[PDB]
Amino acid sequence: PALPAFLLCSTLLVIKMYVVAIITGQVRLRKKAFANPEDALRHGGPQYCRSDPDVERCLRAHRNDMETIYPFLFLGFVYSFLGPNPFVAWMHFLVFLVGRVAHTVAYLGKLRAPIRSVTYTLAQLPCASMALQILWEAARHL
Amino acid sequence: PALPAFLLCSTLLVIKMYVVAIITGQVRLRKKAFANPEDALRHGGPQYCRSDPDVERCLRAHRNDMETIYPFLFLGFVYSFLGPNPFVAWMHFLVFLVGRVAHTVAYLGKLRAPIRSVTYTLAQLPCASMALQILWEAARHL
Amino acid sequence: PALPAFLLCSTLLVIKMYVVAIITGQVRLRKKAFANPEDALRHGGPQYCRSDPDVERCLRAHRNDMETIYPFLFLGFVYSFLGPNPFVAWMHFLVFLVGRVAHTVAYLGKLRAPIRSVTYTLAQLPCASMALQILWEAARHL
Ligand SMILES: N[C@H](CCC(=O)N[C@@H](CS)C(=O)NCC(=O)O)C(=O)O
Ligand SMILES: N[C@H](CCC(=O)N[C@@H](CS)C(=O)NCC(=O)O)C(=O)O
Ligand SMILES: N[C@H](CCC(=O)N[C@@H](CS)C(=O)NCC(=O)O)C(=O)O
Repeated sequence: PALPAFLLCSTLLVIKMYVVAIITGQVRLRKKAFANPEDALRHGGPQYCRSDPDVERCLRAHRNDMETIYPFLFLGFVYSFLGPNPFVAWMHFLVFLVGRVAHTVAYLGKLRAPIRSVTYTLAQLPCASMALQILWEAARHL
Repeated sequence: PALPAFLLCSTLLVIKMYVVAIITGQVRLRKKAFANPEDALRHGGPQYCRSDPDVERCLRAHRNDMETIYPFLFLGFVYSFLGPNPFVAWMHFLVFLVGRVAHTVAYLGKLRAPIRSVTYTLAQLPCASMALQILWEAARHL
Repeated sequence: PALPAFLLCSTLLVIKMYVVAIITGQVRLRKKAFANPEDALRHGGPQYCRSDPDVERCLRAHRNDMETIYPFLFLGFVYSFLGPNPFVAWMHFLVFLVGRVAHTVAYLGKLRAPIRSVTYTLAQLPCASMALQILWEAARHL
């Protein structure tokens, strides 16, 4: 029940992080409005087009997949090499990946940060679910 | 001895990566100082009442909660499920962290960087202590 | 021979995420021309010798250090305590680093971004072969 609940943590959170890494940036280096009105780069905000929705997206899209990942990686992981439980694990991949993606996607389109409202808490709250499930178990093991 | 040691290392960094983020989320967004001069949402350097502290404050925390984390989790864990030692495990969590938290609320409150200069050194060395205390176990094994 | 592959995983990436995090702060807080023309800080971009390469390089190395870590270690951790193979986990550990070092450094140097387009695919493709090597092997442990 253990090792498998972890398999998909690779597949799914790769997509989540590093395929959203490979899409974003790859889509960016082709669309390059950079070499902007003659520049060395840095400073994001000459035309709206170039950087306005992108500099957020590149940051946000990176932000989202950055923020969730570690809490869902390590908290799980150092609990995961200890003999933990099935169902329990599986629902975190459903609360995290779904908690994040409805978090990530809502915050990319509509520009407004308040939209990051509803899912941002769905990401915060399996960290109340994960962290403790470690604590009582590991303490149970010893 | 091993698994109680890496035990409380989840909880230090659920309060530290994710309690801090949750608050710096929760209080930032309740008094939401956005919907700014009728703006499609980005930016963050007009009103001192709005951003200056917050934009510092919030990215201050994240920037600190991320950086020392990486080489604490990664570095520790390649070396955990391997065969560790106690007073050494148990310093790294307290050395790193109190190497971080008085680095993190320091740079927080008073804006001026000088502040972070000491305690950040008090944390950096731990990545070497871990580095060498990791590598020797890694050398005993071979 | 598992750990054999893994023992310099921990260390070499100290040179990457925290010996680079180190000099870059050690060096910055030191060289620092902060106190910037009368300044309670935040905002790093008046005079070039002070702000432009610094704030960039600081963050140029950083953001690059950040993004190689996760797929590499986290994908490499799950599938690690599991029964892997040296060559394999030697290919993945080597190519990534020598692919990301040319990536980080490139961008780091000539302020421009287009110089990064090259080795980040030579970083992202290991992401793609590591991410499968998890699932495949991780299907053979069940
Ligand atoms: N949205 C892309 C993410 C692609 C990505 O994961 N790139 C990593 C290595 S492949 C990186 O260090 N890129 C930083 C850069 O844009 O130069 C980005 O611009 O960062
Ligand atoms: N204050 C939060 C830090 C806490 C945190 O990790 N929040 C996550 C979990 S919802 C987030 O996706 N924040 C959305 C955002 O600000 O872009 C932040 O600005 O991001
Ligand atoms: N160039 C330095 C790199 C040194 C570093 O890794 N600093 C981290 C870890 S102690 C930090 O907490 N930075 C806060 C700051 O930059 O003031 C930086 O600007 O951060």
